[PDB]
Amino acid sequence: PGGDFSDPVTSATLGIVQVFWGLDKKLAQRKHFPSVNWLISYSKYMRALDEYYDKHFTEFVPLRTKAKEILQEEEDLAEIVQLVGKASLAETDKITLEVAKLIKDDFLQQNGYTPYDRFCPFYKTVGMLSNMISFYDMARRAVETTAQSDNKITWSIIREHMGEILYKLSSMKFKDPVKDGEAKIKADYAQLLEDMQNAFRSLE
Amino acid sequence: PGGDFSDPVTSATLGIVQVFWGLDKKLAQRKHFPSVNWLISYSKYMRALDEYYDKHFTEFVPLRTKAKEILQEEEDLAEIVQLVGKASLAETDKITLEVAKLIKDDFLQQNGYTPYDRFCPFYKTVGMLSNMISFYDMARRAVETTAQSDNKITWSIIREHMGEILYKLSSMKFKDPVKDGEAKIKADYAQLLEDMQNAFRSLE
Amino acid sequence: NVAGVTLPVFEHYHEGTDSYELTGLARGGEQLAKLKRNYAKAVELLVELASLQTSFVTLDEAIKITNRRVNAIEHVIIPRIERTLAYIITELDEREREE
Amino acid sequence: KDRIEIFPSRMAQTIMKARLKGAQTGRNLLKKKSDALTLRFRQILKK
Amino acid sequence: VCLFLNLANDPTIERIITPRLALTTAEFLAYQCEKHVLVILTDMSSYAEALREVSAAREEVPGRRGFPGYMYTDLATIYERAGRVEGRNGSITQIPILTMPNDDITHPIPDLTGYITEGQIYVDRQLHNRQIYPPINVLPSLSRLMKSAIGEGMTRKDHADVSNQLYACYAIGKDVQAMKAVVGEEALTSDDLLYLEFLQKFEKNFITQGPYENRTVYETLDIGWQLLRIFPKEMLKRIPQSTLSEFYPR
Amino acid sequence: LPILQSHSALLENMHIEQLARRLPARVQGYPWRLAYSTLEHGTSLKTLYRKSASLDSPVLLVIKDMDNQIFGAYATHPFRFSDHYYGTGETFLYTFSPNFKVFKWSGENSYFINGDISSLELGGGGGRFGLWLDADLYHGRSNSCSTFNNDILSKKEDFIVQDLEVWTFE
Amino acid sequence: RGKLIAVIGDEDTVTGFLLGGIGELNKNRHPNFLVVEKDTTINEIEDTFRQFLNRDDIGIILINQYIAEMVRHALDAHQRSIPAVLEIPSKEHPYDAAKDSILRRAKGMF
Repeated sequence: PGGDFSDPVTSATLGIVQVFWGLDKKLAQRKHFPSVNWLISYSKYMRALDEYYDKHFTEFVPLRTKAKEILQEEEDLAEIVQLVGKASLAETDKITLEVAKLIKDDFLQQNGYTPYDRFCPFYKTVGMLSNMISFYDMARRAVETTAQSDNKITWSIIREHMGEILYKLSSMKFKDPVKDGEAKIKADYAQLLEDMQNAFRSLE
Repeated sequence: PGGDFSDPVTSATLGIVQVFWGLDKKLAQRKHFPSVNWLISYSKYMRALDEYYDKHFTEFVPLRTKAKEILQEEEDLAEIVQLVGKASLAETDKITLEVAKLIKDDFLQQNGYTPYDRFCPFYKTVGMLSNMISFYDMARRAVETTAQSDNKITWSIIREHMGEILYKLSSMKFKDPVKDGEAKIKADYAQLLEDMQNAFRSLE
Repeated sequence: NVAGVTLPVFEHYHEGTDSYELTGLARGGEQLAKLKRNYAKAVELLVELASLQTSFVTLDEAIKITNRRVNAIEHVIIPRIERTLAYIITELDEREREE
Repeated sequence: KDRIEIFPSRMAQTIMKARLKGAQTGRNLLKKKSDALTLRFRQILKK
Repeated sequence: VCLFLNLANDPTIERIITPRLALTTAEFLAYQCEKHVLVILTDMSSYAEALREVSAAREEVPGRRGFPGYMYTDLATIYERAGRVEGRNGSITQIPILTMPNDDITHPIPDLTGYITEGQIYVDRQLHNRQIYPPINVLPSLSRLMKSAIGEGMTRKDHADVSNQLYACYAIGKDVQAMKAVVGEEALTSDDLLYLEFLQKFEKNFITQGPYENRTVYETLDIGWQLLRIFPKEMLKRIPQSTLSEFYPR
Repeated sequence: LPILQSHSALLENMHIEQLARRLPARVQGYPWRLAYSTLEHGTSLKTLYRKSASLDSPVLLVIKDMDNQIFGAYATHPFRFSDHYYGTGETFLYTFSPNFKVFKWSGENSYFINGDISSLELGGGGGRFGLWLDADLYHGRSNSCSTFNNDILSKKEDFIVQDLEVWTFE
Repeated sequence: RGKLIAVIGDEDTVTGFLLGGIGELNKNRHPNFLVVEKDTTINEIEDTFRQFLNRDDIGIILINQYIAEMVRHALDAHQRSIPAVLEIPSKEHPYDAAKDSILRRAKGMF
């Protein structure tokens, strides 16, 4: 009733269900889809599934943790920028908001009526996340690796050198599980990994 | 709950009781034992003790009135200290703040684990306060009496030429109703009155 | 950009070309060269004072703007929220008493 | 005028508690902004 | 350990019985068999959710927020089956785990429990989303008996000092982290940068522990010093100079 | 014989004498100023860099490990973050074992000093750091490197710092 | 493009800063300075001051404190953050802080 998770059916359900997918009116109001709030949702099953992921997708658990951290650090930075503006943020924080925008708009957003996006296999899913967080670690590394240096890397310097990489990263959602084989999608995403690393070498 | 007096039992209790000794976590965190917040606290029995004090302690109602005023003035002056710093205050305000600090730290506060403060008799209490306020009135006299003069008295001159009186005033708490006779305590307090009067006469 | 606010300031920039190089060539040039240094040094201190003034003016507005927002939060927005919360608690308890 | 007039509900209690934390946080952030600028301003006055 | 399970689909009166059943065993182990005991109750909110049903089964009118009026006494008759006793070595501690409905400390289940029990430990969604585990928030948490739990002979002499200092540094660290977000890194003082470095290392080494790392009190205090030694000796103002001279050296 | 110092040290008076006999003539006979210490200042690599960044002089690193061994390096330049190996050929590694022993530059490579936010290091030759320290100044490492042909200098290849100092000449 | 300083003052004060290298003519022939002859009307100074503070190229103005006290109305009326205005002493005239507009705007100054 009224969208309020204090409701007795919600409260009783949340005491029993191991997974909750809290769809949020704010995300719906912005027409973000599928509108799942990644701060109030939860899944207890990670404790078990870490064994399956460590057998079949060894990179995934680190990536999942780094995703959650970026997504939570976005909320802190957002609430301060909403009063102080962007000028107080360090370059790491500008990068954290940049990759959080990529995660929230190009990884976590998904359209239910687009043929290439209607469903996403896990091979595509882990690849997209792996590249966005690899970009985060490398872009953040470029700033931190130039602390106290004669020239310091910045979000603007990154945006200038890496613009093609940002377009390619946001474009990863367009790879089609029907017309593209999973090995092809993975090979294309591996080319984006090499493209990122070579483009980061032009900064460093 | 949370200190909110609108709570029905608390609200009705403050409605019915004639005295509230408002203990405060802030004062306890500063170790200001007994940690009673003198701004929030009150007694409605002041009138009812006039008969007692007029017989036994005829000066004490003036002293109590002055003490609360001095402490209240320091709380107002602290806003000016935050706005424009201690240096900007008038000499009368600065000596009021210094004396209010002396009253706060060496009269309101009391270390109940020490032999000298484990208990504190009423005659002791009156004599301590009498000295602090007699000092205030004579210090303030010298300041105000040297308004518009060539050489004007200030708290720093009082601390330079008679800071021994400030030290003695702070020391008056150590007097012991077991090892010192009541007459001996009263005589030492009367000696500090004579000492301060002669010290003030050296300035004005 | 300290505390999220742009404070303008000035840099003293020297372009080398003395448009008065030959002045007093016939007489007085030894003392005119000293005079050039004196006022050049003064211009540096004045560019500092101008920078301090631009900062002063910008800060005196920005501090007033900030304190006005803080006081509006402290004496408008928080009071509306607090009275609204107390009202909600009251009307929830009215529904609870009806039930 | 005196109140926000969100309609009395557990929803409104949730939202108003979050608004209070938001407003107290915003007060403290803008107070920190003011103090930082005030310190710089007092340095500028002396300079 | 003794383990009592009541499942979500076990019939609701068995959920009322289970706490009393467990405490009856704890009373036997402690007060007849001299054992020390820690009783852990996993979700007192699911128990409050049972008192609702049994009270409705008696046709009793629902009290405050639809819980039984006597819920204070009933939780007391659960929680106060605890303490040491005269002439027994035995001792029952309790740690009631308690799901605050809607995250609200004003809700009757946490509210009544806060009235009956000498502390609280808050688990925090802010820390859990950061993947800090265990996500205990050390600011709003308080053990009201701490100063009698710990000290010389009982643990280590420094412990009561270190806990006050760690709280102060974590609190000032959080205050500085909020300041950094406002002023930018270059506006921080050297002292602020110390509190911020302490904050970072404290969440990533003191709070963070993982599900199987059984740190003794001694290992926890050594981690406390491994962080507090980041500061200059004189910044550690809550600790006595004697304690610093005896433990700040490596 | 030994120089004067502004304060106490990890070093003994006999250590100061043995150092003064082996230091460069640019710094021999100067009184010593503490640049940084884990005793006198906050224990971290960031604090070390922050204190040292005001300097523009040669400096002496000193370490006592948890095995009580005294060792370190003489450096021609202050410890700082660096994009590259920096410092010059008068730089050397040393230990007391039990007497002073010194390892001057081999001439083989530029790998004198490097500084990072994550670590401070000296020497090179693949993974052979002649000295290495973590961001806490807690863990450290030392192995024989072609820059100095050094011994292990600490009691073990991997060690924990008991305490660290840096000194400058003034 | 950068900015220029402008000057209002007596012959010596202007001469001094000109040899400090300050002096320039804009492409429209307009100077960045005004020598105040005793014969100059205060309204001409005020117009020049308004022209300097309203101009795009002038980033700073210097004014002799004695003249600053004569033009004081327009001087204290100017409060735009961009063109900074400094009240300066001169050989027969008051000291650097005498009745200064910034000191009178300030609260925390001694």
